[PDB]
Amino acid sequence: NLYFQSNAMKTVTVRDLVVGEGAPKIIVSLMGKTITDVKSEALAYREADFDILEWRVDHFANVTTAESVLEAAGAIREIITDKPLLFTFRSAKEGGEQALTTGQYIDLNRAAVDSGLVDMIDLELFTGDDEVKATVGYAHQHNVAVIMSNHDFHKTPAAEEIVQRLRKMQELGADIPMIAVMPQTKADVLTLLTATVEMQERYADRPIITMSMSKTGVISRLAGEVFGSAATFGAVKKASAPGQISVADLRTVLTILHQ
Amino acid sequence: NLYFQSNAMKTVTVRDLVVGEGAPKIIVSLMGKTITDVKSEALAYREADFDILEWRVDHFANVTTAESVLEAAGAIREIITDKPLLFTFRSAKEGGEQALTTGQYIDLNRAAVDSGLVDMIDLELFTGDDEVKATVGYAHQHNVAVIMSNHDFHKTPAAEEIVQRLRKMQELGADIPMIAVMPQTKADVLTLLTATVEMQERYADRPIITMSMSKTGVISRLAGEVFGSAATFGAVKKASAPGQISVADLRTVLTILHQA
Ligand SMILES: O=C(O)[C@]1(O)C[C@@H](O)[C@@H](O)[C@H](O)C1
Ligand SMILES: O=C(O)[C@]1(O)C[C@@H](O)[C@@H](O)[C@H](O)C1
Repeated sequence: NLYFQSNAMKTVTVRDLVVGEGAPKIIVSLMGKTITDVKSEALAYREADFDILEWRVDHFANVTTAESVLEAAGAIREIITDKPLLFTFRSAKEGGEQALTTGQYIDLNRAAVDSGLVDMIDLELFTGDDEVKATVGYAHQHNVAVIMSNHDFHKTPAAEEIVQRLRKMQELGADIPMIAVMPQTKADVLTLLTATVEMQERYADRPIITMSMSKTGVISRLAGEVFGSAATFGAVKKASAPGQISVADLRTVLTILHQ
Repeated sequence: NLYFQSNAMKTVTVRDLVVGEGAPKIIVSLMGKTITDVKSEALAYREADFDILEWRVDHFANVTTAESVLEAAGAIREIITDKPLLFTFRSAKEGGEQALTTGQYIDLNRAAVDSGLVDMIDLELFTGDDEVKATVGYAHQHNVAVIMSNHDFHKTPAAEEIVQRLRKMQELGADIPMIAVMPQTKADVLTLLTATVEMQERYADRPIITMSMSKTGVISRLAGEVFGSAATFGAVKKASAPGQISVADLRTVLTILHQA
């Protein structure tokens, strides 16, 4: 593996895909419980118009069996050969389906990095500063990029707190800081957009991904080009988080806004 | 004429079109210099998918000749018979093509109200409280609804000032307060949306229309359903203000956003 990054241009290039330039990139989540479910999903996804494939490993039943994880990743790579693969174990507390100890989670991500089968890994900021920082370094030594993430499924923190978290992710070495928050009011949606603008304009030297979840926050998933979110999640069959619209509708809006 | 308005439901119903309910309504602007132009545009516009037809009277060369204005309004009504017609003389300082004295402007709108050919008129807030309140009263006596408008083509005032102007329009009797501002930064676009939300949630007992102009503010023309702007302007072939996108693309996005 080998990816490129330009601090000056605020871009990260994985498999020829230039993140942080032009229209926002579409990410879709693959969720399969077993290895054949993963194969079936990968086959169905092959035709969808997305840019990055996220494997939601927390949906995989045999996540604690090293060989099963490798077989699943290999199966995805054999079916989806030309697009960046992002390895994401999303913890239950942050919107996921299972929970691992810190040691298991870190070991899991290290094994994914070692496999050479994934282009990117997701690391949750709140896992711990030292553990996260060591794992970012480890990923980079193997030419694997890192999307560092944080989520709040109940509320939207103040704009300044959102900005400080995104800056913290940069500090720890994240290639692409990412934050997802839940609006309780319309103003909360604007708060997330305000933080996106402030971060991207005054502190960022790389791409960032932000979103206000739920139907109320969907505009944050569409207006990335103007406000500064480099990527956005769409749904193929079903949503991996509240607020995502179909990949087809997402592409339609991104194209209309790019022109 | 006769239009309905429900303060409790925050709607205004003109020609069976319920403004303030469901997806935002699309307004397009007809901009002809002469009768030929006005007629040609009306015929072409008949093919477009829009809800309200705005006649930008400030683009009309014979705007000071009563009979010409009447002939043009009649021509538009003959062609577009199923959509509300909004009569708008936009002054040069607020983005228009001509300028009239206060007297000429008030007389122009009273004559438009008298004609029975237009469903709505646009009245600029900065025309003065006395003249504006009197003219709103006049339109209502004739069953003509009023969109009261304000524009700032150089900057975006603070949200608090934006809200103050929208509340003032409401106080003056405007059926639909409307404001258009120009962003100098990305934050300015969000400031306009902040004001929209605050007005619609805390003070409005009727629909409002808001927009942040330019390509930078285009999101304010698309997300009216979630933030609280009841209508949005699209372009048929030429934009009547910076930031408008094609009517076809506008409807496409509004529909996607309205989807359950
Ligand atoms: O689109 C979102 O809001 C997501 O929550 C973003 C990120 O957390 C992904 O890992 C999820 O699968 C979806
Ligand atoms: O879409 C706009 O920004 C407009 O300026 C809104 C309103 O002022 C109309 O009268 C114009 O024709 C267009």
